Amino acid sequence: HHWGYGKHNGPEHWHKDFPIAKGERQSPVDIDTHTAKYDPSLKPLSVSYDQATSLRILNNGHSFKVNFDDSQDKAVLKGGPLDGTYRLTQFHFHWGSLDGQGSEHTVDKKKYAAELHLVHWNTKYGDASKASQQPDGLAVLGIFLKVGSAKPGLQKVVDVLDSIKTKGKSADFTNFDPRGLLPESLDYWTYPGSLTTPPLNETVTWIVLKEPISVSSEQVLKFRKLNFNGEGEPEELMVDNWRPAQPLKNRQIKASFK
Ligand SMILES: N=C(N)NC(=N)NCc1ccc(S(N)(=O)=O)cc1
Ligand SMILES: [Zn+2]
Repeated sequence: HHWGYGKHNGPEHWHKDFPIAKGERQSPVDIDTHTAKYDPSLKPLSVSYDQATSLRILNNGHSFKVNFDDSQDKAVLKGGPLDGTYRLTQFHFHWGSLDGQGSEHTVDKKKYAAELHLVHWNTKYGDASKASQQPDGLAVLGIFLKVGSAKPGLQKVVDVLDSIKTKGKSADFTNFDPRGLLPESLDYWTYPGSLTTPPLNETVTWIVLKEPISVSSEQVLKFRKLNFNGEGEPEELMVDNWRPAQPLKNRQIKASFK
């Protein structure tokens, strides 16, 4: 009875096996744009992805994920609210059954069709496992997806999805450039939070970009053809793999922009 997104194993059940689900620093959250405070002390974010080395793409039964070579400082996130250097290790997405839902974060209660998470770890802790347990160990760059014009830099991803339809399947996925997934503006909101799946560790500095990327209907429809189930199990489409907004509690969301 492993965690998932169904009626019997979804977000409202997670606290039983991961009690921090009811913690003080859980993610995602609703971003109230009129309560978020502009912080003139914040730096421009530095997203340095030119030397990224993608390795493989996997369906893990909860999303699909592209792993990167993080054995040296190839693709890093710096600046903004961060102190030190954060190495890109993986990206994945959350998405909906319909275009009107799918994001984890919301903006003035608005849901987007999907949300991209670029996951980074603080190099001062040496490896991602150790970093994941530290209060300033991880930084997730979150990017909203809306449906409209196609995103050309996403097409290589959606064309490989037919090869990883079911849980446990992986494929080679070298030479993918994550710069092709970024919007024009790096304006962002930031707040201290958590992983949005089990184990829900409260170890993430969230950086959520204000500007969504557009993807086509055809692109997001291909996400929805993935399966939660393994090969030779009854088919259950991988859709609505998002955690709802959690209580903000004693946190302030800061804006990088006026
Ligand atoms: N359940 C796991 N395999 N997850 C794990 N340890 N990966 C850690 C992990 C990384 C990022 C995110 S997210 N959605 O906040 O960006 C969730 C979980
Ligand atoms: Zn995520």
